Amino acid sequence: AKFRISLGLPVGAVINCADNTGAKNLYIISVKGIKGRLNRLPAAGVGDMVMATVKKGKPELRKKVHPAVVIRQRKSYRRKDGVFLYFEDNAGVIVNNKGEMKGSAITGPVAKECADLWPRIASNAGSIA
Amino acid sequence: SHRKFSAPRHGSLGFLPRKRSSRHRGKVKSFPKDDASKPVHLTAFLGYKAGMTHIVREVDRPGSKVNKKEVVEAVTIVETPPMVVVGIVGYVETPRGLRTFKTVFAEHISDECKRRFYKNWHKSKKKAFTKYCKKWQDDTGKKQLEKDFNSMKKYCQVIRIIAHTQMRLLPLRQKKAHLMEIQVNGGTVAEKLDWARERLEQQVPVNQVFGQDEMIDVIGVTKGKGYKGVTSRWHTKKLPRKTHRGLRKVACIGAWHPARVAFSVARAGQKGYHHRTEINKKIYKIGQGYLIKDGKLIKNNASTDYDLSDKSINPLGGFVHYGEVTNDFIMLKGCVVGTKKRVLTLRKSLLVQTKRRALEKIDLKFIDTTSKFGHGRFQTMEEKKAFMGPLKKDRIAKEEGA
Amino acid sequence: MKVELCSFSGYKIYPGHGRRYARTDGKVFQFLNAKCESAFLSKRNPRQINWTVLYRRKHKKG
RNA sequence: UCGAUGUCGGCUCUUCCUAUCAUUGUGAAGCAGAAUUUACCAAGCGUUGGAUUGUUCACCCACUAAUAGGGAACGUGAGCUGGGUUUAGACCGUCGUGAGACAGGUUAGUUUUACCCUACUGAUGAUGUGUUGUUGCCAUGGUAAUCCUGCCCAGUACGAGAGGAACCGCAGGUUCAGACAUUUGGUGUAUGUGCUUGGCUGAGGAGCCAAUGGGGCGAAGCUACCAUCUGUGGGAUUAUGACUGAACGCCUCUAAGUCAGAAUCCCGCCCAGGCGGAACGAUACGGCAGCGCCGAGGAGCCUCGGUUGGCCCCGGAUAGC
RNA sequence: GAUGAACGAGAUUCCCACUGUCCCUACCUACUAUCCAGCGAAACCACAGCCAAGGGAACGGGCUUGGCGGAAUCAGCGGG
RNA sequence: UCUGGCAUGUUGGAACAAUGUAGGUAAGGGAAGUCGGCAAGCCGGAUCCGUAACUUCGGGAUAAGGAUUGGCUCUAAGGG
RNA sequence: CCGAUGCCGACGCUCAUCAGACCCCAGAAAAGGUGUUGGUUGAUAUAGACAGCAGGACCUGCCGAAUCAACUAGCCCUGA
RNA sequence: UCUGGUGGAGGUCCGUAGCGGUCCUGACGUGCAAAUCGGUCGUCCGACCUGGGUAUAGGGGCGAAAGACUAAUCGAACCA
Repeated sequence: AKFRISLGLPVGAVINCADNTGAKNLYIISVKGIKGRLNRLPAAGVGDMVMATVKKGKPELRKKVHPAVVIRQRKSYRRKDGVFLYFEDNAGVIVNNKGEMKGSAITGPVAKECADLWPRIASNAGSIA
Repeated sequence: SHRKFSAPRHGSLGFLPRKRSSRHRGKVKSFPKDDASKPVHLTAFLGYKAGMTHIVREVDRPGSKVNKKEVVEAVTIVETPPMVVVGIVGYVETPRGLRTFKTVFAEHISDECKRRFYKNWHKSKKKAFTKYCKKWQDDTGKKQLEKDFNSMKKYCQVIRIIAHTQMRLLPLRQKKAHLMEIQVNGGTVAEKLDWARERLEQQVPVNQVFGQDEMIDVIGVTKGKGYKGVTSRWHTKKLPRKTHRGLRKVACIGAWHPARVAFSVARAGQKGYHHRTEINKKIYKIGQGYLIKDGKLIKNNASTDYDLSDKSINPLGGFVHYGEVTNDFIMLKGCVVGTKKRVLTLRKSLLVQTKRRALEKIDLKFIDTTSKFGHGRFQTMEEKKAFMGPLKKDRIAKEEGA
Repeated sequence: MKVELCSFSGYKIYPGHGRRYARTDGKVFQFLNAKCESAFLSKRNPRQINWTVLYRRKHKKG
């Protein structure tokens, strides 16, 4: 089971797209698993499923809602064994509902939290940080 | 009309009076239920909060992602020098409740315990218990004591011990001992009284009350924070920037028709210094305290069976806003109430411990001892001297000596 | 229980201290504190900062 | 109610109702499983983030266990806001000869006062026990936890197939609550230590001024689901399903008499602690005194009043004693 | 009537940049508020001031019936 | 900062609570707040490059976008 | 409470896990109950009633005296 | 015709003093003030700002026009 992680990406955040589908942006519009509370924005961290829209990218996937998974984040979070880790940028990849990647390759590192939750994403990762 | 969108209320009315606690020492409001089949034992103890540090251990819960993996856990150190038994209290059960039947005190009571009986010890003549003690010596008084133990034997259902902490051994400005009643559980009332009588005037170490990897309750008073607004006291939503006459307040404090402010509305007032009882705190370690053996002082507190560093639980430079810890201590997982130096009440659990988390046996691999007075990076002074090398102050001392 | 070395100061990092920094190009760095972390993010050269291990090794101070 | 009860909506916050969306426990189906529908106890708990609109309403996007409906002077303006409506400026259309009208559109347009009483939040205190202190008990009031994933059960039961559960158990998370800084982050006038602009002390050294000159890194402290820790047991029972069993020679959960039974209820755990008690300790300078016990021994005085023999005791049953 | 460069403390929509507007609040500074010495007002005031229901000029502090009620005060507060 | 002028603007002492007035800072997001980017923030000087649509040919224009900028030691040119 | 039944008052009815409790007056209807109590009408039963024990398939034998149906109206209950 | 200079026009632009008064619907709102204060703003060679002296007086004046102003008084001032 996945332990709780410091969330850094609320609704409205634009993150890089690390796959090779042609999308360059992911604009987060919602997060799975979020019941929510009054006035509280849904927020996502590494390993979380989100609905995003492509703001810059190839036209055939620009004006739609896509599933995506966050693989890197700038907000430092505490792994057990007391390690605070953050990345240089926020990133995600476009996937389907079952978790399979729409792309075939991932640029840059992938957090260990998202790799363990999503084996298909991990198999496309060059490195795990 | 109805609230447009539902939201749970801010705060809990289970801590409603939200005032300064009438007591500085934590109070046991319910002792563990007595079981006569169990051996005679104590149920509570008094310690002092020295500070916090973090440990490293490997966990043993099979289905977890951290199973057989090394984790870092925050802990709190509670210095617990032995307590001295000075009295016995008997209670009888009545249809109006538990009533104090008779209390008996020991012959010699130390000056630190007598200090609790005075508001100005400096001006006092120290006459407390000077006539009571003579009863332990006189033959007529001795008979009355025996009769008073016998009446307790045949009439009392609850037996407690009056015990106090030794503040000589603590690095605190205060010299006045904390007195407490600790209930005796197990056995019969006769066996409780015999147990109490024989260790009257004696010393009870903390290892005879609590054991390793057991889950205990901590009672104490919360850190004081004075007068506070509803935004900090009750965590209400801040009003917009362009609000007239104040942002940090509750906009509507009630409807028209009940025509009164209800007790359930957040108001500004005292925050902190509240009596609280947290219930599931595991004992990660029971330290041994400094002792002199063969002319050499043993500092080996907080040396695990994986580092053997020959260091003490004391961090480099000492605990901040608290002296050195030289006595027995209890290491608890997590945080506890109170400031530093705050006296804590530790009592046995009222619940039956059966979950895996409560029953698991923990074994520390490392204990952090870096300075808490900054961003400490050296565990011991010897480690720092080896890494740094000779300094100018050492060469100056060598020049002065030679 | 592995102990790391700081990527800027060369100091010994104990388990519950500091932060780890993973770059987009795949390199992972360890920082003892935010003083070392800020100097690294400022592109400062540790060989030019007096209190680093690298500076003392270069200047043969030990 | 017109010698004035501030007015739409939103924001904030509490409590209440149930005509129940979900969750607990059930009954029924055109209930095979999954999903769904109908009904009962039931309001403990929860009922979201956004685009457009001044809007209530509506509609769509997206998560969700669900995104139920309402009240409290169509809750809530000395709590806010002022977008709209509702003054005076101005514009258009239509109407009017005109001044001007519009239940039509548009743009700009002062939101006052609490130090009084109560209510509520905290803070001293009060009467009593001769004084004072320590340790404690409890009346009574408050009260709190909540929901969901994944693994396994199991591709199993069920089903022709397609599909496709559940109890025990394990690992976690949401919402809420109570704390807490070991660690990460924030703050930072320790005005701590470097750097730097303008000026000033003849220059160096050392400093100062620029309402905190600016900037880097910063101890302690405070603080963030932005770090960490903790959150619990019983009783009588509801709906329901039953047992024995008449009424009513059979039958019947009901009539007498029994059983199991829950997010409800009551208590516990937790918070407070009565014009409410308890056990214990010590109880007045030393030469002037006060105080305690011996029902102390009396003699007398003032004051408040009531009353005008006692019963020192089985437990109880009541179609029996 | 239509249009239109330049201009506008005029009304409006979107985009980049930027941000405590917000998620979600926190810490710091000065002046207050605070307490003290000295000085020292005003508005307002039938009497006053704890509630529930009732009836009543149909929304009571007073009346009926219940709940109950303990000197003197301090800092806040905006239900009445 | 000097000449000249003053005593902090009708009082002082102590403390550093809530709320406020005024001034700041803030991790990760970056208008998701709100009627509305209101408020705040970003930009900002000079030098060297480079500047669109449109246009009443005047402008738009500091359009937009980019680089440099300290201290010290020199060199060349510019006069009576 | 609150003056006055502290009558050895009379006959019945009614149990409600929202009982009921007095003119105006301050809350309930249609429709229902094999709760209980009265009442009306019809019918069965010595050749043998109604039950129950079974068979043939409405009849029989075994127990051997009341039973069955419809309706009506009081209190109580559902409707609420 | 093009280029480089010179020149110094403009109810020209940035922006001091001055004149004015956008937004915060900020402060204050029994005020410092019967209209003030701060930040931010408009203009700043002109249809510019300003002193003194003069003229117009109430159904009258004056009005780059708001029923504005005409001594805190204006959809006809003040005094008796």
